[PDB]
Amino acid sequence: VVNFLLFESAVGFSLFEVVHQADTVGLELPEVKDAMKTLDKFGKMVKLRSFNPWTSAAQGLEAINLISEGIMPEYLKSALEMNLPQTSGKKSKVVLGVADKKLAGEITAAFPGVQCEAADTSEVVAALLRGIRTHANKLHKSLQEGDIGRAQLGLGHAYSRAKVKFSVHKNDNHIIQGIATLDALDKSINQGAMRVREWYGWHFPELIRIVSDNITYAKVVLAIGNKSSLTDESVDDLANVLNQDQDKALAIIQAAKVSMGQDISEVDLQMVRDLASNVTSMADYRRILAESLDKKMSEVAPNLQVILGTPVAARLIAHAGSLTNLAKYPASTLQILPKVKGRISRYLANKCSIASRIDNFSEKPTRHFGEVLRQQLEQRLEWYAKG
Amino acid sequence: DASELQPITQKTSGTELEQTILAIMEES
Amino acid sequence: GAKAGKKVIVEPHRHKGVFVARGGKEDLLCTANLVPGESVYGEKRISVETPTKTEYRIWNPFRSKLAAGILGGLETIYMKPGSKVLYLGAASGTSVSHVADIVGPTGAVYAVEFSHRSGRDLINMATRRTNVIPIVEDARKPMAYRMLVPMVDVIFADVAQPDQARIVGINARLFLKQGGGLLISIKASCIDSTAPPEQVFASEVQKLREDKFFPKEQLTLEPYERDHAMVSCVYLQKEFEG
Amino acid sequence: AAWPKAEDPALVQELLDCVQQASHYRQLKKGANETTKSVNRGTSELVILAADTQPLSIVLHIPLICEEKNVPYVYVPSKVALGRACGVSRAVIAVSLTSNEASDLNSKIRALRDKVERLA
Amino acid sequence: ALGLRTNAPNADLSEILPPEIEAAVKAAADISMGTEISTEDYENIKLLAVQVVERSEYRRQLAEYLQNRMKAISPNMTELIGALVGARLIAHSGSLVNLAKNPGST
Amino acid sequence: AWVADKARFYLERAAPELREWEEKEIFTKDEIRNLVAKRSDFEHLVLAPGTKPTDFLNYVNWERSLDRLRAKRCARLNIRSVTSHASQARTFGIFERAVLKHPGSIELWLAYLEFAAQVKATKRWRRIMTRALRLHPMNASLWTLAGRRAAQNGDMQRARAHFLRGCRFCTREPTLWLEYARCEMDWLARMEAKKPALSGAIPIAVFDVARKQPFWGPAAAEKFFDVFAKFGHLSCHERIISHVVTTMQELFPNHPCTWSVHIRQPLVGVDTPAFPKALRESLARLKAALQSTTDRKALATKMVAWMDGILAIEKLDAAIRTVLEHTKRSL
RNA sequence: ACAGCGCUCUGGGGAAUUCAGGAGGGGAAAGCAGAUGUGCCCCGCGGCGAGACUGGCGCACCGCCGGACGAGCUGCUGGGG
Repeated sequence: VVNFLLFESAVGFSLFEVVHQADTVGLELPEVKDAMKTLDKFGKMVKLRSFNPWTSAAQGLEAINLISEGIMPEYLKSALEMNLPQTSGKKSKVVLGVADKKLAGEITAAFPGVQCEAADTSEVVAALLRGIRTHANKLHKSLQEGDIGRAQLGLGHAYSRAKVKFSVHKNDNHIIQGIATLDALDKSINQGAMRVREWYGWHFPELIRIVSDNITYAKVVLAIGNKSSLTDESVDDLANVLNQDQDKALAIIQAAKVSMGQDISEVDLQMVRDLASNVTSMADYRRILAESLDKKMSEVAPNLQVILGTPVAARLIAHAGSLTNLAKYPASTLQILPKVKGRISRYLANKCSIASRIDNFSEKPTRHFGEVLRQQLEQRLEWYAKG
Repeated sequence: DASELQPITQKTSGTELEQTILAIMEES
Repeated sequence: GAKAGKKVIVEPHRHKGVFVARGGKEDLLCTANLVPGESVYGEKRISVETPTKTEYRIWNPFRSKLAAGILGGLETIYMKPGSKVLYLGAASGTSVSHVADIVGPTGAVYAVEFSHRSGRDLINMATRRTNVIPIVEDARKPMAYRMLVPMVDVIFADVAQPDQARIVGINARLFLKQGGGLLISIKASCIDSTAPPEQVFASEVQKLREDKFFPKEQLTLEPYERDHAMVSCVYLQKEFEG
Repeated sequence: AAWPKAEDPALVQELLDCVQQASHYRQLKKGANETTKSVNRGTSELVILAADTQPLSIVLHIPLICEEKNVPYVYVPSKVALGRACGVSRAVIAVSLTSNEASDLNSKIRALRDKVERLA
Repeated sequence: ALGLRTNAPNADLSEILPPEIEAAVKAAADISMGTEISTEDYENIKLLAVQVVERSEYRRQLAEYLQNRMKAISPNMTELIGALVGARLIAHSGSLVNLAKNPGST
Repeated sequence: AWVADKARFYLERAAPELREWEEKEIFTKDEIRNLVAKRSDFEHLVLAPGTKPTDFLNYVNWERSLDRLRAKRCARLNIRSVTSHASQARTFGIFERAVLKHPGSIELWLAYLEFAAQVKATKRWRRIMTRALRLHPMNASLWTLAGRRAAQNGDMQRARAHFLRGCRFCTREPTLWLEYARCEMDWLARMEAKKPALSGAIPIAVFDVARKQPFWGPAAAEKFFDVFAKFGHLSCHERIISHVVTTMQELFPNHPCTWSVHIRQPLVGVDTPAFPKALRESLARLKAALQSTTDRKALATKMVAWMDGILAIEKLDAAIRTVLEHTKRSL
């Protein structure tokens, strides 16, 4: 005969007081199973008595950790002390129903006057908690803040990530998405620089003729203003751009003096210089991405970084998808990702897969294994030079 | 009778606050 | 074979949620992708230009016993889109990704795995897909994730343990609705490595009927996996839903 | 990290004897990449990894696909003994011994994998 | 403006979008499920977001320039339909005179 | 939905009191038809599937208002036989199935507690309070209501037990801990007015455990000092205040809150020659705090709030008024 | 077209609309197993319960099993004021 029963849920645990308990002898009957199924014949069995939510997601994580380990938590002991009538089993006990037998034993050793019944051992409390877990979305809804799906989602992620220690050594998503950003804005930079190159050489073609390096082009067009305001070594700029006094500045000024491009309007020059500022901002952000990505590559997978080099190694990582896929791939599938070229290519694929599995299955990887492998590659390079 | 909340004793004291409150109420 | 770039058409299969993609010289099985453009384990995916965000993923039957069963011709699979599925033995989440895509955004898929590194892969898959929740715990002790798992409608079992029937027995006794569908994948070489396969399947079906299900179907998925069998049963009823 | 470590008393030696028998029967695959490819193709009946290899990440990546495809994998602590049992005259660290439809080696495999499934 | 989710409770966001939404985003920031990321990568995310906001402001002032320029060139078409679609027509025709050579159905 | 049947039971329960009101000359038959029709509509809405605590509350308000109007008409017609017994019984029935149908609505729980405390059911009130605390443990307002009404009754042990269970539960916000310290020092005050407690060490004990509770902060200690500084007319109040300020010095050496309590420390029992001397003392402490190394903006905002309180107090000197105006203006 | 076969026959189709039923899905606290106003004190019976006793057993010896008093608190729709 049951009196109260605990029920631990994701948002928190609640204890119900049973009224008009179920028959334990005819428990395998279609009528009592139908009554357990429907809701209008189970709310007569179960009446809600006490609820306790978690205070914070860290506290709920602590709840799952202690409960799955079997040890009751202190605030669960507090809530049971609040709800159960105070007694020791000298003359009158209280029957509780819980799911885990170890939790039953611990609650019994905490409160002497509470005899627990385990869902593992007693079919009546088994069927009772089964009905409650089935209709759990309706019984709590009068005080259920929100719904239960998102809480179960987040609580399961918190518990499993705490058991795995996942975010300490998962960073491959940052690596691959950085690579995709890098080559995306590299293409965008190339296209925008070509655009401003044509779009300003319409006004001044000798600058196109004499200055390559479209980033330096964007810099010098942000610098030059209009075709009519030229002096060679004005302030702080051309000597750190390029050679200053005797190589290019006089050439540019002379090309402007002989130049026959169209005059440009003020607002058109403003728009051109805004586009050039845009291009140089993306180029500066590119070099920032490259530096931070080299450092992150050295932190994540250093053996690949020293064998292949960061750009192509991260291309391989990006194409495989993650370090786990890269390591799970054998050598020849990694090859899919004369005769000397084929020989050194298969050899390099083998050493690449070795570096991948090392740098993935370490916790915090090291560098000297990749240094030893690169030394072996250089020695095979000398071996093929012997030919 | 779980009708109301009965006052605490040393048997049913959970936290350090309740322990010290009962210590002071004993030493008074 | 089914080379990348061939044009196929996509028709809906008889089951609710699986599509069959037929085209050219090979017909294959696919599920609607939940997150577009990002393959999980390097599978082939089909793009459809609707008159973008819709794409299908090709289900490898040799690698997933559920896809093997559906090509083998199961009568039903009990997992309509929106029905909660408890998956036991969710190693690295390939078939679990497929089941999550079948169930869709309104349901949920409770992937229970045990090995920690397969758990890491499963954590990655569950960060990507928002309707699968992962649980890294030993499936023999459901008192661990009894706080996480609510009353699901389908139980998939892909464990090969000698205690397979008892494992699914306690997990269904704790987390399965009245008349609850389940599928189990039985590997004879692991259940009884001495015995013949038909006798092994008969023994396991009898152990399930002792553990209070009712078996409705059993097929030997022979052209995809040797000495296997997929057994479909219902928990504590004769019809599936109600 | 190699928690299915095979213990000393004669289980390691039954493993090595079975590996040598399979090498003679040509039902055996040696090497890390060949074990990986046999496990991916699903022919692998059992797989043994050395535990004294230079850094353990290699014979750590094999158990990932092994657990994904549910094959019995064990660790034997001697790669030189593994090579001398395979009959290579070089040190192997990964051996996947496969399944046929007819032998007595299959019965020895069944007994051995029963023991290692009890081990796990 | 929002830093990390740990910096979300001390965040000031009412200048970009009024509340009844920018409190729901604080709720989602407290009970999200995403992994924790280092500030060494949040710097990269923040610089990229600065970059894309600069691109959007450049697009907006480019559209203002385009409206001014189409108003300067052909005020009749701008008073008719608008500088944007006028610019599309000038683009597809190649030149203003090449468009003026086209009949109405074209 | 057998709500016709359930409403039939409740109206057949309500019928004989209406027969009493008809055999007396208190309500006439047209009024009684209006009453039974309104009661039928109310009972059907209450037992309907889709219901709301606002609907239960409006039915409660109608039945209670009918009880009041019946009392007015009875006292006007000079009768004494008709009592309020059936009316209070049916009101209790409405509230009981109200909290059954919607247990999680603290609005309805508080209205039910208000009704019990109004019509004089103290034991019933303790039972209702116990059930509501079991359903809403994290409600600082409910815990304070229980503890304060128990201390108003005089059950110091019961008010204790309520507050101790409350601070065992509600650990996130310090409001309940402030309320327990407030009630404990009110008990010390009631004992001093009646004239261990000679020490008065229970608020110090509450402080010592509040230091390790996870709400423990500078502003939390500031609230503690505020509720300690109210009603300073006591015996060991200076001992308590000194222990608080020494603990805050030992923990937060340069926090602007600690400087604020060092500013307002010697102003415990001031209202009169004892007032301006402590005023000058705290003015010296304030100037030292304003010139010392501390977050001057936060400290001065605390100080101008404090001086807003001071200027809200009247009956002061014009000279000190002008110098407080100047010191507030220089911030 | 002949021949054959099947269904169906107030001939057969499409549509609007009225009525009589059936099956399936989703939703809903969807909750009348014994419906009695509140408070006090007294009687009866029952619980906690600090503390004080006492009998028997105890060949791994370390401990067990049992009677009967009880301050204080408290329950009762048991009946009476």
